[PDB]
Order: sequence, then C-alpha cells, then structure tokens
Amino acid sequence: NASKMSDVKCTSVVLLSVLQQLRVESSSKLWAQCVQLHNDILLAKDTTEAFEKMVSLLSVLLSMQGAVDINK
Amino acid sequence: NASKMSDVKCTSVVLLSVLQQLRVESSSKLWAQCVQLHNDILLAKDTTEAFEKMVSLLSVLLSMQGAVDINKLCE
Amino acid sequence: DKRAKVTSAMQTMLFTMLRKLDNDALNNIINNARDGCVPLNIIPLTTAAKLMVVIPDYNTYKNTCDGTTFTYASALWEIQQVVDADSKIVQLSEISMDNSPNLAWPLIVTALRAN
Amino acid sequence: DKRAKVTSAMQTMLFTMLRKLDNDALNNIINNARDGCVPLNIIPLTTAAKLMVVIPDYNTYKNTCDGTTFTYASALWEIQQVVDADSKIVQLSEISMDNSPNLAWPLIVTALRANSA
Repeated sequence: NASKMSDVKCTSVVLLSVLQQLRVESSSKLWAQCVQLHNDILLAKDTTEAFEKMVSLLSVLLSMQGAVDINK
Repeated sequence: NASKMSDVKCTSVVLLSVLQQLRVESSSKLWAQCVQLHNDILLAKDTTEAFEKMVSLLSVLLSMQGAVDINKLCE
Repeated sequence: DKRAKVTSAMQTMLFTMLRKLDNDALNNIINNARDGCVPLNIIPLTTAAKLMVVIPDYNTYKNTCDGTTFTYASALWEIQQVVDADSKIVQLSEISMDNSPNLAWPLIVTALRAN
Repeated sequence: DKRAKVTSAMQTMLFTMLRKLDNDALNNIINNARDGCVPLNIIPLTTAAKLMVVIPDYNTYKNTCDGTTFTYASALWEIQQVVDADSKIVQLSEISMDNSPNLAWPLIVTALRANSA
C-alpha cells in the first residue's frame, strides 16, 4: 500500500507537468483547479483519497479533445 | 533493467519540480542545465544513461546547502 | 521538434505509470476514453454533482447505462438527459439495438453523482 | 501553511522513489549527502571535467580517497586541490591517519573526472 502511495504521488506530478506542457496554465481558473487537485494528492491521507483526486485530475487531460492521442 | 525505466523517468519529473519550487532561477544556466538533464532522462532508451543523468540532476538538489534536510526526507 | 519528442516521452511514461497503478476507477476512465467515451467536465466527487460524458456508440451505451443509472469512474450517476449530436433530446426507449442506427451519434449524457 | 506542506510531501516522495529505484550511483551520492559529504556544484559526466565535494571528517576521507583518487558517484576522480576549513591548501601527503587530528575539517576536494561515464 505505501509504495502505491509514493507511485500515485509521483504520477500526479507527471500529470500536472503534462497539463502544463499542453498550455493549461494560460487558462487560469482551470489551472488553479488542477494545482489544487495535485496538492490534494500529495497531501492525501490514504490511497482511497489519492486515487479519487487522481480521477478528477486525469479527467482534465481526458476531456481535452485531440490534445493528446490516448490510443498512441 | 527495462522494468524500472518508467519509475526513473517519473522521478526525474518530480526532481525537476522540487528544484523549481526551490526557486532555481529560470534565466539561470543551472536551470537550463537541469531542464536539459530532465529532457535527456525522458528521452533515454536504457537505464544506464538515465541513471547517469539522474546522478547529475540529483546533485543539484544535494548541493543546495540547508535548502533541504536530507536526513529528515529519508527518515 | 525537440519539445515534441520530450512531450511524447513524458505522456507515454504517464500512461505507463497509470497502468502500473492498476486502480479500478482510473482504469475505467482510461479504457472509456480509449473508446471515445470521454468526460466534458472535471469528474466530481460529491453527491449530486454534475457530470457530462460523450457516449460514442450503442455498445458503449449498453456497457455503461442501465435504466437511468450511468456507471463510470467506479461510481453511479443518475442520468438526467441524453441529447444527440443535434442537441435534441433522445428518450431512453429510442436507444435500442435495432433503433440505434437511426440516432444522431454521438450522444451526450448529463448525470448527477449518486451516493 | 499548505505550500510548505506540499513541498515537504513532494520532497519526501522524491526520496522514497529514489530509494525504490535502488541504483548504486544514486544511493552513493544520497548516503554520502546524509553523512555531510555533499557536492558543491553539479556533478559532471565527461572525462577530465571538474567537481567540488565537502569531505566532512577523516572517516569519510578514508572511505572515499586513496592517493590522488576520489571515488564518488560510481566514478573515479583525480584530485586537483584539497582545502581545509581555514581555506588553506592541504598537500595530499598530510592527510594521513597520523596527521588527521591536526587538520581543520571539513575539507573541500576539487577533482576532475578520470574517465567518461
């Protein structure tokens, strides 16, 4: 469980960086929400909270039509 | 060891973010060096190269005196 | 260019990390997005919060919707409306195996988070 | 407030990930840093490139230095200068078990990389 916690925290930092490179920062209020979710994951008490906040944060990336290609 | 590659790359993104929060100046040569090291790790194809570049990138954090408490962070 | 190569590597690593995490809710939203079932807003975490999702085809509809319940992100959602690509309402009875060829896909489902 | 807590959480996670990677060169620099043996500049990667490191005590010096060779970060380094805490140059001949108590620790070693990575 603990190593899952470190991995999900690392992944949240990557996810925020991916959104940053996709220029989400220029959209100031969406960016503020993304930062807050990232912070919530880094401060998460347990893996349940971390993964719920990661669902919200990842959904930002999944909602960006054509910005990335999930199939690859 | 191909199984560890994703973890080293993830860690390099974290390390660059930690350095950014510590106010390593954007205009600085050091910051440009940090970014290049991070990019090279992300583009690495074998763990030997990734780890050598991670040694250099991590040394930037280890060199910032009293900016971090390494013993505390490793408790 | 160089920026694009780094970005590609970072995004690839992101999805490799997500796959290794192997969490039910993250897996669900990623697999749905791979099929074109994607959220239109940030997925919320509190009761009765709003969610809008693209449903691209009948197979995705049947795998995610039972009566007025939408199942997504390891949670249940109460369907409020289903609208077609022309923003016109679609009654649930119209969304059948035999009738789906006649609908203007994709559909957009609007739902509220349950318990 | 929260900004300092987020920073602490990110830095702690960083070191947990590093520990999980379990690479010898990373472990060497981290464990040396925990002992106070820290680089003063970014570690270079090419043959004959320069590096400065704090050597906090004789126990570390004995663990890392033999003659003009410094072993650090899974690499060999040729020592160019040792200075003591009084900013005075220490000739390598004086850093001996018998003379170690007369030196002003910590020392700073300047070295050039011996081989390419």
